[PDB]
Amino acid sequence: TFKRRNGGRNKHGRGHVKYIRCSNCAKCCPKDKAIKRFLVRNIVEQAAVRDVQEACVHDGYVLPKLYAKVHHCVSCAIHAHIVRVRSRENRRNRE
Amino acid sequence: MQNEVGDMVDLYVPRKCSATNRIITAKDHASVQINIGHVDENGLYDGRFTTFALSGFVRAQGDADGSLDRLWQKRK
Amino acid sequence: RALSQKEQDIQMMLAADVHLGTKNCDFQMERYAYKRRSDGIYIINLGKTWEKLQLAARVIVAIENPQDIIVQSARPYGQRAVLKFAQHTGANAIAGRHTPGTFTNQMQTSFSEPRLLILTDPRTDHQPIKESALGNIPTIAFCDTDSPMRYVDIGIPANNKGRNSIGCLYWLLARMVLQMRGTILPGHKWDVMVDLFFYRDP
Amino acid sequence: GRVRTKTVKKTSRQVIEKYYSRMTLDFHTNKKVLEEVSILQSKRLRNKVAGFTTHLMRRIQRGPVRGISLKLQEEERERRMDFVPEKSALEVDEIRVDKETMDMLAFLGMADLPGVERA
Amino acid sequence: GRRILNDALRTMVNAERRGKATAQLQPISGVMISFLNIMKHRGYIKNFEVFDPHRVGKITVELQGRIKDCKALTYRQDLRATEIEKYRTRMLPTRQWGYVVVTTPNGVLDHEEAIRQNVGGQVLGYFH
Amino acid sequence: KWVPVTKLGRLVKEGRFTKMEEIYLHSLPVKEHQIVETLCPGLKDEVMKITPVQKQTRAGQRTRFKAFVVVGDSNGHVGLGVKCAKEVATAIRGAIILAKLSIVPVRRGYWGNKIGLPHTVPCKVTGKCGSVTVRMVPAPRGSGIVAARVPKKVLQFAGIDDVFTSSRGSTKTLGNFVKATFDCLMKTYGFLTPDFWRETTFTKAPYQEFTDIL
Amino acid sequence: ELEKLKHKKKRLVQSPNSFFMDVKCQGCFNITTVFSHSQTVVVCPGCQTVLCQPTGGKARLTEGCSFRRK
RNA sequence: CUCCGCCGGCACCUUAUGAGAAAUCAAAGUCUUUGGGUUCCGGGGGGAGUAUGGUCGCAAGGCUGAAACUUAAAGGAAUUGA
Ligand SMILES: [Mg+2]
Ligand SMILES: [Mg+2]
Ligand SMILES: [Mg+2]
Ligand SMILES: [Mg+2]
Ligand SMILES: [Mg+2]
Ligand SMILES: [Mg+2]
Ligand SMILES: [Zn+2]
Repeated sequence: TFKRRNGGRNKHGRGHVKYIRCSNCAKCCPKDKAIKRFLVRNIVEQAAVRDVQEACVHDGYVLPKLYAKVHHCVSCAIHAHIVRVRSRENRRNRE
Repeated sequence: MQNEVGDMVDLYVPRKCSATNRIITAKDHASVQINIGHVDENGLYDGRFTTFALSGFVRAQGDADGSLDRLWQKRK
Repeated sequence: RALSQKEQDIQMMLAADVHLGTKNCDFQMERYAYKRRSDGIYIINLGKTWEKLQLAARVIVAIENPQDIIVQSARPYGQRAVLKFAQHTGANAIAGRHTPGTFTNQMQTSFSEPRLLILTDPRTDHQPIKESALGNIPTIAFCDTDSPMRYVDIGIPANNKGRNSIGCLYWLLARMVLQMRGTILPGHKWDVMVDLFFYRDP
Repeated sequence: GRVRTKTVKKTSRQVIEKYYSRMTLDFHTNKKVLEEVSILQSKRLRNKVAGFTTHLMRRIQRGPVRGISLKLQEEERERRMDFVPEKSALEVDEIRVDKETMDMLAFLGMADLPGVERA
Repeated sequence: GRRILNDALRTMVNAERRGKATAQLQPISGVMISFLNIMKHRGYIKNFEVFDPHRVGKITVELQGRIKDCKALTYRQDLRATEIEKYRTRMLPTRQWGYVVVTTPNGVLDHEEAIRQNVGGQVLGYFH
Repeated sequence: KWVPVTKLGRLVKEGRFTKMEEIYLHSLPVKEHQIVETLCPGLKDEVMKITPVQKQTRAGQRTRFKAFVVVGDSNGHVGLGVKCAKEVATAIRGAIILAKLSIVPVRRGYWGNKIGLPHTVPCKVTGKCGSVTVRMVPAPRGSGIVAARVPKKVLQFAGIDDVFTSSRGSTKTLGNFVKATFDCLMKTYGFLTPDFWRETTFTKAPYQEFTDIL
Repeated sequence: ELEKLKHKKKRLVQSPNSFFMDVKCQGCFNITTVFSHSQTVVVCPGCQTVLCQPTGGKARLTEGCSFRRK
């Protein structure tokens, strides 16, 4: 019983994909099988933006954003609810 | 068909698709029998029409429109 | 001199926004889409549209009993068009949404054995098309240039996504059915005016 | 937990279809109206129905409404549905089309066509 | 590689089972033309136009949709004029129609002609 | 009594057909079983297999019995009806109704000499359903019906007198096996033969011929 | 027609897409013939000038070189 | 960078008119209406990739590879439930 056309990963034209480390557990999963999100998160949340912009020394300053690109494996993704088991039909769309 | 005596033994010699010439079975419910009326002159109709048979195969292909077009380019 | 009925009616269809198809085309009806404006949008050969309009008119007028014909639209642009088409041609319009089984479910309250089915959009009315495919129901459909023409016998290549197009198309089929049945005597004077067909939005 | 069931709702639709000008908005009138235009076997169902037809009246008395079929409003919505201008609005003295459209006309032999202008 | 008389027969089968009107065959042969002649002579396809510009060649046949199947028995057997008769049952839909096309020293020709002329040959194919 | 609900059923109730040939020729869907009862009167009914299927619920397993019935006359009209219901009585009734709603034609042929009435099938023909497949090869007159018990009980109803059968796939599933034999028989008028080549002059459909009565 | 669109060897009769063109430069009013897909540089015999540059398709002409297909 | 078109890639999306045990497949299609060519390989589940014999390897190993006896199921796809 085959569950996915691409196998769960998107490798076509290759035979080998260099692997990466899960950010949670450090399981080794190939780069193009790993649930990759690029999250860009403010240093603070919106209860802590004015209390730092009324304490920034120089007026007109803008907060940075944590740009980082986290990698996860399938186990840590399912466990963290980054992704969910979708129905047989709904499983097929990519948006 | 014709027996060697003179009789004809089969039942309802079937009709054929006019686009594919495949014969239309007795359970091909996707088959149509169009009727195109003839215009003559003032009045532009009389009970005189040409008839076409289209099979389920032809319709499901999507060329059933093209078949009617290129068959109703027939002149008399 | 004068002008032919071709000429009047093609002026009608140009001004009524019927030459402008969609962004793309389907192989089953690139035999109509004439060229491309650099937008990418295609333009339909109205000569072939009008030839298929006669073809559809003949196919309609070949029915002995006009009460035995169904015309339908699921688009919210064509309800007025189809209702008036029925009130003028003696058809039996079924506007709005189609109850699955109107054609095959012999013990449904809404039952109908059309000798012919007319569909404003082969896309939206994809339910009646398939249903006809079970009941031997020839089908005349207004195929826009992105139409699945599967199970479509007589497909008029004609834009059907503007406020004017569907009304215009049904006014042309209306007049040609009436002319062929002779109910309006020769002479291009037909006393029913076009803006009746275009829908009135409350 | 006060959702009216199908019996209540469809008696509501049927009675307010079948009798419009003989009901009002004031609740307590409707009770007795329905007592004389219907036969029921539970005064609590009777009040349950009246309490729903009263705001069905409230919604109809302002605007339009679902299934029920009423003659004073169908007739007017047909009176103004059969409306056409003094003169047909799609007017053809000036059609402005584009080059490939005129190419279609050239293909069709209607090279000069009254009122068709180069955009 | 190629074993044409197959490139062609399966092309006509595909085209006719679909319902096309004109099919084109990229290689030609004396066997191709003499085969199509047997089909046409027995009344299964209409005429066909052989584009012989200057190369291997090319054919375009104009089908009537009245053929139902045609096949090449590559692995061209040998065939005496007595086991004409246990192929005609082996390959064909019945004892009435359908023809087996056997190359014989009197040119490419079908099996009833072969029996009448009392020759054997090697089966090229068949059609029905 | 009947109360017809399809216009074809009407055209039959006031009795302006005679035989099922005009309906078959025009490929119409028969939706009321009492049509065929009056069009083909010498029709024979027969149930062969009653097999119980089971769906399993929270409480336990609820069984439905499904019936495989064949109805037909020995002159080329055969029909197969399969219907699953709680009681064997209603299973059989439903299956006989579906059988008479699925009547098809059987054309026969001759082996080599077209003398007398037709006996076998015209040509080599294939019926496939699921994994079971059946061939019917013409057989010389007086060769009996050589086939499994199920296709023999289809064919002695369908009217074929002689035929040669070779079968593939799990024939032990009687459902697919009888549905495959019936598939093989229904498509015998699917076969484009030199004798059908003469172009067919059409006939007005029932709906277009008898329009005034509508 | 589309048979200028259809592939070179998939046309009904196989035909080349190339041509021979007569180029006249400026520095020497003589005429020199070149092949559309040149594959080598060409120098006008008189004025010695360069006329084309070989590339992956047709040649690239030098400035002011009037060519006539022929 | 935009539009169009040819080849040649890895793919991808809708659909049966196709196939199949089906999941599914536009190639796993053109097969009981069975043949384009070619190579390798399977014949219930175990025993068993084991014993032995050979042979390559320093070694682990690799390549080739049975029988006795055991057994009525092992397995595939999908459906309802739990
Ligand atoms: Mg590669
Ligand atoms: Mg690998
Ligand atoms: Mg490409
Ligand atoms: Mg074994
Ligand atoms: Mg396994
Ligand atoms: Mg399993
Ligand atoms: Zn992890």
